[PDB]
Amino acid sequence: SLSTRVTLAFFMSLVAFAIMLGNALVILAFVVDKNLRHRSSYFFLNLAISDFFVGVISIPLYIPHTLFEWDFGKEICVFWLTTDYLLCTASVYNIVLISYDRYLSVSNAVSYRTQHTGVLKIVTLMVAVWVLAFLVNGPMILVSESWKDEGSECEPGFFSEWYILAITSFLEFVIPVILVAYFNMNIYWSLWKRDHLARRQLADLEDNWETLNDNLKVIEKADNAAQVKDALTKMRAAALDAQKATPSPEMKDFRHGFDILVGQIDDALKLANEGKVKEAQAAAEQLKTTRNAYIQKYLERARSTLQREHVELLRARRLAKSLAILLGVFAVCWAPYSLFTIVLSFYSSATGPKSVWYRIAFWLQWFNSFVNPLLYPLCHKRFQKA
Amino acid sequence: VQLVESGGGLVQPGGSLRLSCAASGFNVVVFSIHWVRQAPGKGLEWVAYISSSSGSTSYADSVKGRFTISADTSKNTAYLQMNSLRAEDTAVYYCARWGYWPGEPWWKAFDYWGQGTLVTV
Amino acid sequence: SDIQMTQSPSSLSASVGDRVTITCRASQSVSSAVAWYQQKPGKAPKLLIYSASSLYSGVPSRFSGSRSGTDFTLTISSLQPEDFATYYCQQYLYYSLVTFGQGTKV
Ligand SMILES: CN[C@@H]1CCN(c2cc(NCC3CC3)nc(N)n2)C1
Repeated sequence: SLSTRVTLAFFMSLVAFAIMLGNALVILAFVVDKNLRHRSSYFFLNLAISDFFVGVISIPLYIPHTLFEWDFGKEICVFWLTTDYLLCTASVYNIVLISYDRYLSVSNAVSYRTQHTGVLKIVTLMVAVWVLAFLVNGPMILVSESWKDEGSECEPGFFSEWYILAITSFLEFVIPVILVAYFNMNIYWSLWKRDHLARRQLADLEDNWETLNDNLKVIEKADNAAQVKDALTKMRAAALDAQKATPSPEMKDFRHGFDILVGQIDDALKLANEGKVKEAQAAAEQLKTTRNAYIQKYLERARSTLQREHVELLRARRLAKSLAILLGVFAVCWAPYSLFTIVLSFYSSATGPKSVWYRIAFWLQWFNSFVNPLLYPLCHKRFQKA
Repeated sequence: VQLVESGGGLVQPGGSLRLSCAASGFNVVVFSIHWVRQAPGKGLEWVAYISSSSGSTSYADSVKGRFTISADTSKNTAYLQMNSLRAEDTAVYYCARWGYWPGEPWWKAFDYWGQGTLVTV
Repeated sequence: SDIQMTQSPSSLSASVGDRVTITCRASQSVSSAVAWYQQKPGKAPKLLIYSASSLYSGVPSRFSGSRSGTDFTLTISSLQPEDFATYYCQQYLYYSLVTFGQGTKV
C-alpha cells in the first residue's frame, strides 16, 4: 500500500541504526581496551569494520531504490554494488586470513611462535585482503554487465549466464571453505600428534616409575629366600625402558642420572648374583636418594608439558568451533541467494528474477552482517563486561 | 680381536679339565669375558662370566659348584677349570667379549667370538 | 629365576630372494636387551642385530629387526646363499641372566 513504504523505510532505518550501533560498540571496545590489540585481534578488526560500512551503504541506498523513486544515476548504482561486493567478500577473506595465521602459528610454531615476524606485513595483508575481493568481483562482472535494457538496473547484468555465475560461486565461497578446513584439520592433527606422543610417552614413564617403585618396595622388605635378584631383574628392565624415553646438556642430565641409577642397581645385584653369602641386607636404599632427586625433575617437568599441550588443544578446539559456526552462519545466509540465481537463470527476461523470495534472499545476506556483531562477543566476553 | 682357545683335548668323567681364552689386543680389564657352551646339535648354553675389573664372577645354574674361572690382568688371559664332569658337559666351549655398563659397550655385547674348543667327557 | 627365550620358528625353508620373519619372545619384559646371532657349522656365532632394531658394522642392510613389547622380529627381505644358517636369540639383561634361544635353521 501507499502507507507501507514509509513503515518499511522506518524499519530499514532502525535496522541500519542497530547495526551501526553494534559495530560502533565493538570498535569502541577494541580501541579502548589495549589488551585486545595482540595478534589475536589485528585480523579480527576488519570483520567488524567492513560489514559496518554495509550498514552505512547497503541498507540506506537501498531505500531510494525500492521505497522511494529512483533518483540516482547509474554510476551511483554501480558504486553501491561495488561496495556491496567489496565489503561482503571481505568478511570471508578475513576469515581465511585468520585461518592462515592460525595455521602459521600452530603448524610452523617451531619457527613462527618462537620468533614472530615483523608487523609491517600485517597491514600489508589486511588492505590486500580487500583488494583480493576486488580482483575477484570488481572487474569481472563489470565486463559482463554491459546490457542496454534498464529493467533490473542495479541487479547485476552478468546473470542469466550460468558459466560466470558457477565459476564465481565456487571462488567466493567453496575455495575459502577448503582453505579453512585444510588449516583447521592440519592444526588439529598436529596438536593430536603432539599430545599423543606426549600421552603415550608420559604413560610409559609413569608405568616404568610404578614398576620401579613396586620393585623397590619388595627390595626394602627383603626376604630370607634371596629374592633380591628376582625383584631387581624387573628393576633393570624398568630403568632401561624409561631411559630410552627421550623428551644437549638437558638430555645428558637425564641420561647420566639414569646411567648412575642402573649402575647402582647393577652393583646392588652383584652380591646376590655372585652367590656371595652376604647380600648386605639388600642395600639398594640409596636408590631413594636418586629416585627423588635426579629423575624426579623430568617426572614433574614432562607432566607439566602434557598439561600445556592439553590447554592449547582446548583453545584450538574453541577457536575452530568459533570459525566453524561463523562459516556455517555465513553459508546458511549466502546459500539462498546462490540457489535463487543459478537455478532461475534459465528464464530471466521477464519476471524471472522478480519475486518475493529473491528479495528476501538479498535481505538475508545483509542480515548475516546484522547478526555478525551480535555473535562476535560470543568468542570473547571481554566486550560484554566492558 | 680374536679370542683363540688352546684347551682342546679329551678327559675322563670326573677328571679336571682346564681351558684357556687369550685376548688378541684388547685390554681384559676394560672388557669382561663370558663363556658359552654348545652341545653337538643343540642350542647355545651359557657357562660363566669373568671380569678382570671389580673381580666379579658369576656361574650358570647347572654348572655351579664344579667350575672355577680366574683372570689375570698381567697375563691378559682367562682360565676356566672344570673340577667335575658328569658326561653332560660334552660340548664346544666359546669365549666372547662383553662390555661394561656405561655407554655403547653394554648395548653391544657378545661380539668378536672365538673359534672354540672341543671338550669331550 | 631365569628368563626364558622362546624362538617361535625352529625349522624354515624359503626360495632364494624371499622374505623371512623370525620371532622371539621372553617371559619377563626386556628393554632392548635381545640380540640376533648367526652360526654356521664349523664357525662362531656372529652379531648382526644388536639392541632391538640396529645393525653392527660388518653386516649388510638386508638384515633388519623390530621390537614390540616382548616380541622381537628378525626380517630378512632378500635371501642369498651365504645367509643360510642357524639364527639364535640372546638376552643380555645382565651378566648372570644370559639365555640363548632355541635357534632357527634357514
Ligand atoms: C549484496 N547482497 C548479496 C549478498 C551476497 N551477494 C554477493 C555479491 C557479490 N558482489 C556484489 C554485487 C551485487 C553483485 N559477490 C558475491 N560473491 N556475492 C550479494
